[PDB]
Amino acid sequence: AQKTFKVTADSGIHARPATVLVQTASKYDADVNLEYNGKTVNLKDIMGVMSLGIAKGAEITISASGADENDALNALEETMKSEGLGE
Amino acid sequence: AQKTFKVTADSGIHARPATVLVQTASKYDADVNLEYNGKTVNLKDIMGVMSLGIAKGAEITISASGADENDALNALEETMKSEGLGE
Repeated sequence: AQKTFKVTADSGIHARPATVLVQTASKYDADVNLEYNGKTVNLKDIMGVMSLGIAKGAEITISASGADENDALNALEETMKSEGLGE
Repeated sequence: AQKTFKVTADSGIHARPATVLVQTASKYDADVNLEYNGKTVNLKDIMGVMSLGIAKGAEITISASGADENDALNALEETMKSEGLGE
Protein backbone atom coordinates (compact mmCIF):
# COMPACT_ATOMS: atom_id res chain seq x y z
CA ALA A 1 0.00 0.00 0.00
CA GLN A 2 1.18 3.63 -0.62
CA LYS A 3 0.33 7.33 0.14
CA THR A 4 2.00 10.61 -0.95
CA PHE A 5 2.27 13.63 1.41
CA LYS A 6 3.63 17.13 1.27
CA VAL A 7 6.03 18.05 4.05
CA THR A 8 4.76 21.20 5.75
CA ALA A 9 6.98 20.93 8.91
CA ASP A 10 9.13 24.00 9.12
CA SER A 11 12.54 22.46 9.50
CA GLY A 12 11.71 19.61 7.20
CA ILE A 13 12.17 16.09 8.45
CA HIS A 14 14.71 16.70 11.20
CA ALA A 15 15.48 14.84 14.43
CA ARG A 16 12.09 14.94 16.34
CA PRO A 17 10.03 14.22 13.19
CA ALA A 18 12.18 11.28 12.01
CA THR A 19 11.66 9.83 15.57
CA VAL A 20 7.84 10.16 15.78
CA LEU A 21 7.90 8.51 12.34
CA VAL A 22 10.17 5.56 13.28
CA GLN A 23 8.19 5.13 16.49
CA THR A 24 4.76 4.70 14.85
CA ALA A 25 6.09 2.47 12.01
CA SER A 26 7.74 0.29 14.63
CA LYS A 27 4.39 -0.81 16.01
CA TYR A 28 3.46 -2.76 12.80
CA ASP A 29 4.02 -6.22 11.22
CA ALA A 30 4.66 -4.65 7.83
CA ASP A 31 7.72 -3.54 5.96
CA VAL A 32 7.50 0.41 6.01
CA ASN A 33 9.53 2.50 3.45
CA LEU A 34 10.03 6.23 2.85
CA GLU A 35 10.73 7.67 -0.70
CA TYR A 36 11.85 11.17 -1.82
CA ASN A 37 13.32 11.73 -5.31
CA GLY A 38 13.86 8.10 -6.19
CA LYS A 39 15.79 7.44 -3.06
CA THR A 40 14.08 4.91 -0.61
CA VAL A 41 14.96 4.14 2.99
CA ASN A 42 13.47 1.80 5.58
CA LEU A 43 11.38 3.83 7.88
CA LYS A 44 12.04 1.86 10.94
CA ASP A 45 15.65 3.43 11.19
CA ILE A 46 16.20 7.20 11.92
CA MET A 47 19.62 6.92 10.27
CA GLY A 48 18.53 6.64 6.78
CA VAL A 49 15.56 9.20 7.24
CA MET A 50 18.10 11.88 8.46
CA SER A 51 20.31 11.10 5.43
CA LEU A 52 17.60 12.09 2.73
CA GLY A 53 17.68 15.60 4.08
CA ILE A 54 13.94 16.31 3.41
CA ALA A 55 12.99 19.95 3.69
CA LYS A 56 9.66 21.88 3.92
CA GLY A 57 7.70 21.79 0.68
CA ALA A 58 8.95 18.38 -0.38
CA GLU A 59 6.73 15.62 -1.53
CA ILE A 60 7.43 12.11 -0.20
CA THR A 61 5.76 8.72 -0.55
CA ILE A 62 5.21 6.21 2.39
CA SER A 63 4.62 2.63 1.44
CA ALA A 64 3.89 -0.34 3.74
CA SER A 65 3.75 -3.97 2.88
CA GLY A 66 2.80 -7.11 4.80
CA ALA A 67 0.14 -8.54 7.07
CA ASP A 68 -0.70 -5.19 8.76
CA GLU A 69 -0.20 -2.78 5.86
CA ASN A 70 -3.63 -0.99 5.82
CA ASP A 71 -3.38 -0.23 9.52
CA ALA A 72 0.33 0.62 9.27
CA LEU A 73 -0.41 3.17 6.55
CA ASN A 74 -3.42 4.64 8.31
CA ALA A 75 -1.41 5.21 11.47
CA LEU A 76 1.47 6.96 9.69
CA GLU A 77 -0.94 9.33 8.02
CA GLU A 78 -2.47 10.06 11.41
CA THR A 79 1.01 10.90 12.91
CA MET A 80 1.86 13.07 9.71
CA LYS A 81 -1.28 15.18 10.36
CA SER A 82 -1.29 15.12 14.19
CA GLU A 83 2.45 15.86 14.60
CA GLY A 84 2.15 18.65 11.99
CA LEU A 85 4.63 17.09 9.77
CA GLY A 86 2.63 17.07 6.52
CA GLU A 87 -0.62 16.27 4.79
CA ALA B 1 34.03 -0.30 15.92
CA GLN B 2 34.71 0.68 12.40
CA LYS B 3 36.48 -0.22 9.20
CA THR B 4 36.98 1.95 6.11
CA PHE B 5 37.24 0.51 2.64
CA LYS B 6 37.80 1.50 -0.91
CA VAL B 7 35.29 0.39 -3.48
CA THR B 8 36.82 -1.19 -6.46
CA ALA B 9 33.70 -2.86 -7.87
CA ASP B 10 33.41 -1.44 -11.47
CA SER B 11 29.88 -0.82 -10.93
CA GLY B 12 30.07 0.50 -7.42
CA ILE B 13 27.55 -0.70 -4.86
CA HIS B 14 24.72 -1.90 -7.26
CA ALA B 15 21.88 -4.51 -6.43
CA ARG B 16 24.30 -7.60 -6.22
CA PRO B 17 26.89 -5.99 -4.04
CA ALA B 18 24.09 -4.50 -1.80
CA THR B 19 22.51 -7.94 -1.55
CA VAL B 20 25.74 -9.65 -0.29
CA LEU B 21 26.40 -6.87 2.24
CA VAL B 22 22.87 -7.00 3.66
CA GLN B 23 22.81 -10.79 3.87
CA THR B 24 26.08 -10.75 5.82
CA ALA B 25 25.13 -7.89 8.19
CA SER B 26 21.73 -9.57 8.95
CA LYS B 27 23.28 -12.63 10.64
CA TYR B 28 24.56 -10.44 13.49
CA ASP B 29 22.78 -8.84 16.44
CA ALA B 30 25.05 -5.75 16.57
CA ASP B 31 23.62 -2.66 15.02
CA VAL B 32 25.40 -2.41 11.56
CA ASN B 33 25.75 0.77 9.52
CA LEU B 34 27.30 2.20 6.34
CA GLU B 35 28.46 5.64 5.87
CA TYR B 36 29.42 7.43 2.67
CA ASN B 37 30.36 11.08 2.30
CA GLY B 38 28.41 12.06 5.49
CA LYS B 39 25.22 10.12 4.90
CA THR B 40 24.53 7.03 7.12
CA VAL B 41 22.10 4.17 6.46
CA ASN B 42 21.36 0.79 8.21
CA LEU B 43 23.36 -1.97 6.63
CA LYS B 44 20.59 -4.42 7.14
CA ASP B 45 18.53 -2.20 4.67
CA ILE B 46 18.93 -3.04 1.00
CA MET B 47 16.90 0.03 0.03
CA GLY B 48 19.08 2.59 1.99
CA VAL B 49 22.32 0.92 0.77
CA MET B 50 21.16 1.43 -2.93
CA SER B 51 20.02 4.98 -2.16
CA LEU B 52 23.63 6.07 -1.59
CA GLY B 53 24.77 5.43 -5.10
CA ILE B 54 28.35 4.57 -4.21
CA ALA B 55 30.45 4.32 -7.46
CA LYS B 56 33.89 2.82 -8.06
CA GLY B 57 36.73 4.67 -6.15
CA ALA B 58 34.78 5.97 -3.26
CA GLU B 59 35.67 5.33 0.36
CA ILE B 60 33.10 4.04 2.74
CA THR B 61 33.06 3.23 6.39
CA ILE B 62 31.33 0.27 7.95
CA SER B 63 30.39 0.50 11.71
CA ALA B 64 29.20 -2.35 14.05
CA SER B 65 28.11 -1.87 17.73
CA GLY B 66 27.08 -4.48 20.17
CA ALA B 67 27.47 -7.98 21.31
CA ASP B 68 29.19 -9.50 18.33
CA GLU B 69 30.53 -6.43 16.58
CA ASN B 70 34.07 -7.89 16.12
CA ASP B 71 32.74 -10.94 14.31
CA ALA B 72 30.15 -8.68 12.31
CA LEU B 73 33.14 -6.63 11.14
CA ASN B 74 35.55 -9.49 10.15
CA ALA B 75 32.73 -11.02 8.40
CA LEU B 76 32.01 -7.83 6.43
CA GLU B 77 35.70 -7.36 5.48
CA GLU B 78 35.72 -10.90 4.24
CA THR B 79 32.61 -10.33 1.99
CA MET B 80 34.19 -6.94 0.90
CA LYS B 81 37.12 -8.87 -0.36
CA SER B 82 35.80 -12.24 -1.62
CA GLU B 83 32.85 -10.69 -3.45
CA GLY B 84 35.25 -8.21 -5.19
CA LEU B 85 33.72 -5.09 -3.87
CA GLY B 86 36.54 -3.37 -2.23
CA GLU B 87 39.51 -3.55 0.09
